Amino acid sequence: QSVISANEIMDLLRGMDARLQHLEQKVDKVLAQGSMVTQIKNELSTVKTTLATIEGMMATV
Amino acid sequence: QSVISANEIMDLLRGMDARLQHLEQKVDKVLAQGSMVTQIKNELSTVKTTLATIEGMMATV
Amino acid sequence: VISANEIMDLLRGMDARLQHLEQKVDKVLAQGSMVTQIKNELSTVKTTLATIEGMMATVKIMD
Amino acid sequence: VISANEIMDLLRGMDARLQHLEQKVDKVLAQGSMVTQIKNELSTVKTTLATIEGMMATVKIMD
Repeated sequence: QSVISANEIMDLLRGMDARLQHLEQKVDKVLAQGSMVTQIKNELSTVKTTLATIEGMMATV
Repeated sequence: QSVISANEIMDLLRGMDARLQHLEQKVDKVLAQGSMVTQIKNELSTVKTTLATIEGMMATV
Repeated sequence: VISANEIMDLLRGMDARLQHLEQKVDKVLAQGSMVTQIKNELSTVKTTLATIEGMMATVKIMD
Repeated sequence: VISANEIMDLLRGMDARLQHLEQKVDKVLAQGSMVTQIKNELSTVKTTLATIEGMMATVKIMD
């Protein structure tokens, strides 16, 4: 024992390191997803401005 | 006609304004979702640091 | 020149696309229930690991 | 003092929670297909509306 126990604990820790690295790769992908939600928000602002111009047009024939 | 057509077009435009405002409220909510993905990413960094300390501990008994 | 009827048709098309966009945004939103769970579960892991680190450490303290 | 076995049990618990976290992150990721569609569909609406604005406007130009 003694060294055996520490080796077995170390094996759990390394397996968890690997999980964490996989989680980080996945979460990075979700973050990239978020950056286009940010672009979607921008596009919305632009669409509103365009509608308002068209509305001004329609109001004056 | 003439004024009728412009009124009918204006009705479409206003309906689209309302849709845009609803879309903005929803997209704002997705953006808030994203801000906790950002917190999740942070928590991951911290967990890794904690595992590394525990690993140092286990390496020296 | 463009006709009023053609304008109405194009706007009606746009309005349909916005609605369909809206439906998809709704489905993404419905995932929030999940992102919150992820945050809370990860937070539990974080706190627990840090606690374990502390339990393992030898602390010397006097009265 | 804490025992090696107790440490192994707690770590095994944490490892299970990470896995379950991972499953949930995977489900959120699978939504990307949807966020991209939203971006592309909104972009079409944006471009089309701006185009319509231009079609409606009277433009004077000479050779």
